[PDB]
Amino acid sequence: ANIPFPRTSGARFCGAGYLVYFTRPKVIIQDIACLLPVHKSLGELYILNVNDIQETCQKNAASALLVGRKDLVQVWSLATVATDLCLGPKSDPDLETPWARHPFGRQLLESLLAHYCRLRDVQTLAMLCSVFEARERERDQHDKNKRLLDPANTQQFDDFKKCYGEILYRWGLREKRAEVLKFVSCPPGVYCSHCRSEVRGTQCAICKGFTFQCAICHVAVRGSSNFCLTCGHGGHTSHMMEWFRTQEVCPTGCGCHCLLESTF
Amino acid sequence: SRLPPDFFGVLVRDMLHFYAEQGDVQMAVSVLIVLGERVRKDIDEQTQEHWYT
Amino acid sequence: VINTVDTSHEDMIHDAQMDYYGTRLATCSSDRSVKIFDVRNGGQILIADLRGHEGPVWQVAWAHPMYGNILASCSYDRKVIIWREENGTWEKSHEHAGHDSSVNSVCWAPHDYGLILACGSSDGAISLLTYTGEGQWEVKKINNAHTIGCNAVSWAPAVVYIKRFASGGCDNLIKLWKEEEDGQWKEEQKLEAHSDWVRDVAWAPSIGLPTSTIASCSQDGRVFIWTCDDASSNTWSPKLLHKFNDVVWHVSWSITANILAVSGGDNKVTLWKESVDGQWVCI
Ligand SMILES: [Zn+2]
Ligand SMILES: [Zn+2]
Ligand SMILES: [Zn+2]
Ligand SMILES: [Zn+2]
Repeated sequence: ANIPFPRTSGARFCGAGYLVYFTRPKVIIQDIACLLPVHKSLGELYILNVNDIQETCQKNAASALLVGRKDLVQVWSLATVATDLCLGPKSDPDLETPWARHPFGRQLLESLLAHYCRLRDVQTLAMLCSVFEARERERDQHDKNKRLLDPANTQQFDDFKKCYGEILYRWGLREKRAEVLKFVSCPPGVYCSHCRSEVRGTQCAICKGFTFQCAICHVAVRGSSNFCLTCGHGGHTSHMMEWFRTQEVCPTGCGCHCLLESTF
Repeated sequence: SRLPPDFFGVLVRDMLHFYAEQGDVQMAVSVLIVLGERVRKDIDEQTQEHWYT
Repeated sequence: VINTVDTSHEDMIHDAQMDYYGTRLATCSSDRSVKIFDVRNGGQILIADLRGHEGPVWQVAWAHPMYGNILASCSYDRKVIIWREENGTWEKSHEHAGHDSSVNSVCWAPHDYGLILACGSSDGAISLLTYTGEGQWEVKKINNAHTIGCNAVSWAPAVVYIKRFASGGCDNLIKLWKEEEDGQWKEEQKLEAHSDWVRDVAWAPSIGLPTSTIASCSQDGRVFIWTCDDASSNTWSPKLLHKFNDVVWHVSWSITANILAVSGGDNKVTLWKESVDGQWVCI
C-alpha cells in the first residue's frame, strides 16, 4: 500500500560511550569508548582552578601522563610555560611589545586549536580556551591586541564550553560541569519581625532591619537557608541539619512534622 | 601516535625573523648556532650571511 | 564488552533505544507492548510492561531528563501515546490520534527550545505537540507535506532563536523547514538526489564548527552526506559513501559526529569514519 516495509535490524549510539544494536536470528550493549576523542577518566581527574593556573597545568600534565596521552603532556607543559605572571601586559603601548604579538603566543594557540578542531576533540579545546582567559583610538587597538584569544571569535570559544558541559552532564559529573561553565563570558517573601511586611531580601526596607531570624540560633541569617513551606520557620542550613537529624517537630514548638511538608 | 613529525617547523622560522627584524640579530644567531641542523635548511642562504656579518 | 539481554517477546523487534544516562532501555515490538528494562551491571530486570496501542509499535524516543521521565511511542494504530513515571510507576498520560494513516516517526526537539515532539505520519503531514503547561498540549499541523507521506524527521542543533527541522518522505525529496516570526512554518528549501525512497534522515550534532552535516538513506541503497559550510549561502553539496545491495534502514551519528553507523536490509551493521583525504572508510 503506502506504509513501508517493517524494520528488522538497527543500531544507535546511546549514552556517551555505548552502542545499542539488534539483528534478526536479542539486544546487546557494547562499550564503544576506544573509538572517541573524548575520555571519561580525564574528565574525572581534570582540575580547573581560577587562582593558581601554574598548578592546574602541572596537575593536568600528570593526569595526562597517567592515561597515556603523549601528545597532551607536551601541550600542557607549553601552556605552563606560556602563562606565567611574568608575561603580564602593560597598560602603555609604547613601553613594550606585548607577549600576544610574539609568534609563540596567539599564532601557536591558533596552530593547536585548528589541529584539534580537525581531530574533533571538544575536551581539549574547551579546557584550553578556559586556561587562556585572564589619540584614544590607539589605546583601544592596544587593548584588543594584548589578548591571546581573538576578541572577534568569542562565540566559538563559548560553544566549545557549552558542548563540553552537556557531555559532562551526560557522564554524571555535575560539579565539574559548573566549574567549566563558570568561564563563559555571557551571563546565563520573608516576613519582617519589626513591621510585619513582605520583604524580598535579607534586609527590610521600611524599618531597614533584618527580616530573617534563625529558629535555633537567633542570629540574623544573611546567607543560605531552608524552611518549611507551611510552618514558615527556618534558619541556618547546618542548624536545621543537626536539629532534624534526630527529631521530627518544628523547633519553635509549632507542631508540624516539617520533614513531611518541606520534602515533597 | 604523536604530534606530526614537524608540527612547529613553521614557527621557529617566524620567531627568528621576528627577532631579526627589530634589529636583535644576537638572539637569532645564537639560536641558529645552538639548534644546529633542525632549522638549518629552512632559511635562505643569503639571510644567514647577512645576520652573521 | 557485551551486556546480552533476552527480550522475552512474542514477535519481531522494530526499535530499541537507551536513556540519556546509560541506565534504562526501551524496546518496541510486534506484540503491541513496550517493555522497559533496567540495564545496570548486566541486569535484565523489568520495571514496566506497558500495554495498549492496538497495532504493532514501531518507534520510541526518550525525553531530556531535565523534564522528568517521559517516553513517546508511536504505532500503526495511528496513535501517539506518552508515558510518565509518577511515584515510581509508569502510566499512560496522554494520547493523540490526529492522523488518518499510520504515524511512522517521532523525534524530540532540542531542550533549549522547550518540550516539542515532532511526529510525521504516512498521511503527508507533520504534527507538532507543544507542552503548554498544567497538563496541556497544543497541536499545530502542517497539511500537504509530502506527495505520498513523510517517513522520518530530525531536528537541527540550536544556534544563536531560529527553530528548524528536516523531514523526508515518499516523494524522494528531502525538505527543510523554518518557523516564521508569526508562527508560520514556512518551507525554505528542498533537495533532490535520491532515486527510490528515503527512509531515515539524521542531522549531525554541533560542537561549534561552522559546518552542518546531514546523512540520508535510500531504498535502493545510498548514503549521501550533505555537507554545507557556506555560512549563510544555504547551499548543499551531495556526496556518496557506497551503493549497497538492499534497503538502507537507519543511520546514526556519534556524540562528536565522527563515526556513522548504518544498518539496512542486509541484516548487518556497518561503521564508518571520514579519512584525511575526504573519503569514507569502514572499520
Ligand atoms: Zn521591617
Ligand atoms: Zn543559627
Ligand atoms: Zn512551626
Ligand atoms: Zn512544618
